[PDB]
Amino acid sequence: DVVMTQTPLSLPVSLGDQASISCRSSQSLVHRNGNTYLHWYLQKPGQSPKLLIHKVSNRFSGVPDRFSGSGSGTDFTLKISRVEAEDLGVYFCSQSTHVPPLTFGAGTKLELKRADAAPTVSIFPPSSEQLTSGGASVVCFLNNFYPKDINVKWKIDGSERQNGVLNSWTDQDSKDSTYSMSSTLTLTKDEYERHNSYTCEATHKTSTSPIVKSFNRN
Amino acid sequence: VQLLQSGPELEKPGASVMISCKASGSFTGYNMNWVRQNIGKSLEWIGAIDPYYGGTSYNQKFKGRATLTVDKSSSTAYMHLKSLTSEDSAVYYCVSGMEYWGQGTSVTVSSAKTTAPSVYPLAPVCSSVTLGCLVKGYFPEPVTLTWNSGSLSSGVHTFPAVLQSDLYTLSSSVTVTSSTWPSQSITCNVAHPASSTKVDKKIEPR
Amino acid sequence: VCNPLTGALLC
Repeated sequence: DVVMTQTPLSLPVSLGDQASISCRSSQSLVHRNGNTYLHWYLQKPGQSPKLLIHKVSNRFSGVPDRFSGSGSGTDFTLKISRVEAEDLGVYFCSQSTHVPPLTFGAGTKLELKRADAAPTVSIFPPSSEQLTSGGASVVCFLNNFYPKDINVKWKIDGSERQNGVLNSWTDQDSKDSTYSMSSTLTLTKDEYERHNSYTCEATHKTSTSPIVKSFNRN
Repeated sequence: VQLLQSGPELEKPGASVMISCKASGSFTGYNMNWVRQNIGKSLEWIGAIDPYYGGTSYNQKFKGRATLTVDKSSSTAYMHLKSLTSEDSAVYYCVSGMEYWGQGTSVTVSSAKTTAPSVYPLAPVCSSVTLGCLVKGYFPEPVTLTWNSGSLSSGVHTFPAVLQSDLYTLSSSVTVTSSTWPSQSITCNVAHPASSTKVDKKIEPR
Repeated sequence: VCNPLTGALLC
């Protein structure tokens, strides 16, 4: 099957910028019949994909002039001139030359640039109510940061705990262009009571050092 | 062209689901294609059907565990997806000629029956303060979470639910000024209609 | 059926 490699996979831009997305296929998409069945879709947040460009460069019904498709054979590009808010979302290339199966690129997220922002980190011990249950969840919020990539570890009495972690991340905030993350470490109440120091540790572009928030159980 | 898909499905591993796609606005002029969108947003083409004549083509990955059909009397296409596993918890689209997409149908695969969450208030340890609410271990989606019955809406991050070990967890943070809390009450309100859950958890200082 | 986006699919 044809592998469709998109780059970049995340593209932060400023309003009004020109945006460029590449799509390279692992083999040529020019068919024996002369056609190149390479198309582009946009999926805006919360919506279904919609066809933008068909057969390399043809704009679909209602698609603005500021979208143009180019390329040939294995190397294709989508260009979005004068990016506006309604353009933000995930762009996919798709080939229907070598089928079955039709294949797709992984998706390139067109997102907004802003200044770097360190996360606001808050840690929460188990509630007294949960302790009565025999489970113990510790929650860490890492809020309103930029850029999006972040990595979180839980350290208990100075030792990483990998099991029992549930992470969730917001999409880019529509109003201030930041990202937020929740991480919840779930232990049994007996495991929780075997240790005293709980730390949420992140790495992020904004600091050379780990960013930490901690509590002591007692 | 409009493609109306059926609502969310919930099944145990091993089972099957049957989802529909009602087309409006020439049903017989376009192959009906089906595409899975996985959690990280990648797309996988499952197969397609010719609705006049009934021929089908499949992605070999799906061949043998997905069956496409149509009903011309009602311009409706169907996909029967068998052999469900956790990888099949995804959104499934019908697509007319690869041109126009339906809104998608969610399929969730879990061994859990409908399960009520526990809801915990998250007070700070011990100029602004961040409070939280944890909604642990429910099935299926959705829940509704508000703060102060929806009156407190700014400074909130309610995180997407995540399915892990067959149950969802969701959390929410809210950030307010220190002059607001604890001097004024802040309560998280959670409803999970499928389990007849409705809880209010006041955030109290520890 | 032959559709323009899909080439040889079902065609």
